[PDB]
Amino acid sequence: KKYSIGLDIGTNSVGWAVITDEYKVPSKKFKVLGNTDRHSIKKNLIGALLFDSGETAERTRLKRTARRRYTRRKNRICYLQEIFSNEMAKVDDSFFHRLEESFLVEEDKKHERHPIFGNIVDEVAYHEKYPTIYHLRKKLVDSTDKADLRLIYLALAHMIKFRGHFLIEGDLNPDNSDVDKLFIQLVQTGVDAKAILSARLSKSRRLENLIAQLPGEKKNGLFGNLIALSLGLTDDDLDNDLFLAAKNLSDAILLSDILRVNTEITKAPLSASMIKRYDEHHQDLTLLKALVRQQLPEKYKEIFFDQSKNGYAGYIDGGASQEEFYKFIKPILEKMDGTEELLVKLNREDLLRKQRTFDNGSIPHQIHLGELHAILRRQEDFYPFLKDNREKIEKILTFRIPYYVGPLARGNSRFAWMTRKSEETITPWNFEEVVDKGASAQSFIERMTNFDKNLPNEKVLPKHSLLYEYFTVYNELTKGTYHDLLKIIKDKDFLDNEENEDILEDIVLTLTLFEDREMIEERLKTYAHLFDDKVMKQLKRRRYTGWGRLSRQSGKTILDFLKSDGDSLHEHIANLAGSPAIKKGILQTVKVVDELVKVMGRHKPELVETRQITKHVAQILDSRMVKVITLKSKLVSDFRKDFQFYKVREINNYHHAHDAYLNAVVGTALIKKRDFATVRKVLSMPQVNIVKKTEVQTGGFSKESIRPKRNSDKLIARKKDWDPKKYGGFLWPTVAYSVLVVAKVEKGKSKKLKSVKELLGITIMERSSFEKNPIDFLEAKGYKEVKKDLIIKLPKYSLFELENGRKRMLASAKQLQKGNELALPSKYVNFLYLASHYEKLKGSPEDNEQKQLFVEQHKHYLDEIIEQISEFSKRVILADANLDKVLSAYNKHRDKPIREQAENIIHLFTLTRLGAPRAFKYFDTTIDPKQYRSTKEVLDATLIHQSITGLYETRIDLSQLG
RNA sequence: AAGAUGAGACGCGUUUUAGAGCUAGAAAUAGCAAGUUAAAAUAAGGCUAGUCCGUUAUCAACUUGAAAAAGUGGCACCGAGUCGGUGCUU
DNA sequence: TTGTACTGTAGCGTCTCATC
DNA sequence: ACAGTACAA
Repeated sequence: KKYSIGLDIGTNSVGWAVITDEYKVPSKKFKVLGNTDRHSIKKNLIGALLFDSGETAERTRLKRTARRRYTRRKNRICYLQEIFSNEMAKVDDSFFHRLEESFLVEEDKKHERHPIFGNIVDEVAYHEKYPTIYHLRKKLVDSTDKADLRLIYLALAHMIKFRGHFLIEGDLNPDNSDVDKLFIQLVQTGVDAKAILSARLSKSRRLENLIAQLPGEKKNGLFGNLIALSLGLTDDDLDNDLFLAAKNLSDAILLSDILRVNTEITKAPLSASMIKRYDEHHQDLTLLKALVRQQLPEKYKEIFFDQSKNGYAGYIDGGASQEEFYKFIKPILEKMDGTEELLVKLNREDLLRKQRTFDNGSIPHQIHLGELHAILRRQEDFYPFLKDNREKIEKILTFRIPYYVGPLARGNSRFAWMTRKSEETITPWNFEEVVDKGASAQSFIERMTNFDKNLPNEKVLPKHSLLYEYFTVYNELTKGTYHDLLKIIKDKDFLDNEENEDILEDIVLTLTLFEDREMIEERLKTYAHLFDDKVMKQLKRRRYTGWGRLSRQSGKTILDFLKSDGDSLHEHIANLAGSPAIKKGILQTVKVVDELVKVMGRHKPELVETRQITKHVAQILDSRMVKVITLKSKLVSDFRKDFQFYKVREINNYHHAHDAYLNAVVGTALIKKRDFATVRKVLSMPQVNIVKKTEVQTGGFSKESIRPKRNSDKLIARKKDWDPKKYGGFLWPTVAYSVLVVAKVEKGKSKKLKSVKELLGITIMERSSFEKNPIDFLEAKGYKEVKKDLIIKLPKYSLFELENGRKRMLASAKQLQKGNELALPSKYVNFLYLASHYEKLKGSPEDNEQKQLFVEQHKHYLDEIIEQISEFSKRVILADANLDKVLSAYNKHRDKPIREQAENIIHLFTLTRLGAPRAFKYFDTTIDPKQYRSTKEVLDATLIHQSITGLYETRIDLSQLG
């Protein structure tokens, strides 16, 4: 009748248990299915469900944002092509066609292999005239001559494809900048600012830095490149030209952070500085060649030809980084003389720089706007079409999705929240007139802020909400905005006004929700007639933070008791805090509860995260048709040590199930304060139904490194048309699940229709096409007449029973895993962990040394366990000469101290432990790696379907198939 | 303090192609010159065709069910190489 | 021509917004 | 876990 459930919850495992009152796990005879001759199995009512750890959604988020990024960038290019198509179809209609076909090989291209001009001599002349695109950019900015439309489009597409960061919020012209010494303009309205930077900053540090410079009639008589005006301290206050000089000096110091020198009068200082970089690289390469030919001709072959030895050829043609190439070439220029300028340029990281470099991420989008506005102002008179819609392309650079608007979905996304005012295709030119920025912006903040735990229909209150603030002031008086909005109202009595204070809630609601100037203005529109213009243009600055955790016993409410103070099963669980791994664990635990109540005739049993877990599992008693107890590990460990069965992870998966058992034992014992003689036998049975959960593998298709072209057939076609023979592709695809098939395949030059039984490994993208039509897909892979009703679906950790109890765990269609665990007597483990790890078992009183002198007789087990590994490895691992290796290494180091050999037998049990084979050393040397590539040996085995508890099986004998 | 989700952006990398290599060469190969950039893609792709979605989560098997979802399997004892048997029961 | 033994392979770094 | 090379038939 009566029984209890033991449970533990973890990232990867859910141990489960069944205990009748005197600490005894029952043992019962069960029923199986399938075509096997077995019809009754015996298993103890104890087990552990092991599964892969849950993944966080962060990687999918970074990928999803990346996909949206590339999509919108391609759309920007598409818009610019849409603009230029009408005019440049006159000069070259296939120009965009060649641009899109530039990836293809010469035969695959539908036009000439030279994209920019479609002929060799013009393309060569262009490349000679403009060594980089930046030469074209600078030429188009500076020269007033009429340009080819094609070069204009290259400049514009390069501009918008890499349009720079948007951290700089205002408009800006680049020619305002000057050397760090520009602070002389602040003086007349020293050392560069970097000596003052990278230090402590505060209001007092600001004060002392300003006072350390010379005072005068002005705030400083000499400003000494001080901190406060150049650097923002750690439209508002516009009601207050030192400010303008401070602003311009800040623009100067930023533009010196990005750009070096801008002497020559040009509107494209970025292109100028980078052409300076290019020309320096040219001159230094020529000097390098001359010096290496003069001094060291033998390393000339290594450096300038070998792409593998991290030379300059490795730096350009190979994948060498700038830092690694610098650290390679630095000793070469150190021991060889005449390269002091080379060393000082290397120490400045300005030596042989490329154009497209990882450090370009500091440049703002206003620089590209200045260059782009400049080229349109240059070419407007030659091409009136540019003058027709100049602001459109300018907008394409400046346009951005606002961070509060979200994805521009027509109600089909699972993340989007935008609210269009019209059913129009959103363009950068008409974004704000279509999208209701108001509803979308308020939807951003409301959809993510929580409801009250007592009232789940409405949002929690702001911390500074006004009638809530008066309620909280009343609460504090019985048991800040009163002193704050006194300033804005300029009266305390009208702050104490009561009648019209619900709208007064709604202003502070607005200023707690929104941050944007125009948005606060548009939502403050409602209160225009109550106040004058100056006071509400000052009031819109009152940005609020914080949300209060509330809503708007003998019959007492929570407030009255405070006067004497002293649904979806998925979504109710998934919404909690904590890692996604423990959420997967508790979902498995809920399924464990459902199965454990299903099995026994529907008989019910008798930190902050698990506090939530206890309530959510106690909800079951009235939601889904069991006293939920908060256990502690202390008495569990005390019972383990006192009754001489110590907790161990290194041997086997076994003690997680014994921990679930002892969890139920301690819970029943504390609700209750023979069985003490029962517990040591209960941990002593070697049959516990351990269930490795079986999952289809989801994730990326492959390792992401696109491997170069090859003649192999295992390259993955990264596009449909892109044949991976020529274009390169991915390797190491990830298996989804194995599919056992029985069919016939023709083999040999004289082909014969020979029957076959083998398992194919499906992968993630063809999983959809496989499940759409398995027979036609399997036909396409080559199999004739696959037996449709015998297609068996075999995901990872599918389990197979072979002869003499040997079990193997399916890793993939080309790889197995070990499926068996050994089980020592408990006295062996007691001897081991009293010998091994003194420092983390001892420190308890002298009974620890008493049980040490109970296990001193067990030194013979340092041989006997080697006999156990030999026996079990010959039985179910079949390790062949590796057994000879470990036995030999054992035999030469038996005479070592007990502690260290005990630790090293702990190190050997990585052989016998469940799952993958892994190397180990014992004392001396590493065992060579092994892999069970043979999936052949399970084709005649007995397949095991194991339930979530594993209690309910369906065994299939594969040899009876086909 | 300690971390979880979602939105907007940037810059590299990778791959293929374009950037005419020259001389001595039957040739094998040797000497020499050049090298900095661009285009396209960045999960195959999907249809509700959106400037949206595609790596998070769910999932033993079987019978129903497009799916969702529901259903499908005895007890007592003694032993224990991973569970075995006995007897009762219909 | 089809299976085993052995060693080698693996996309990445910033920035801005909101809360539990 | 899968690849690539190097051998046993």
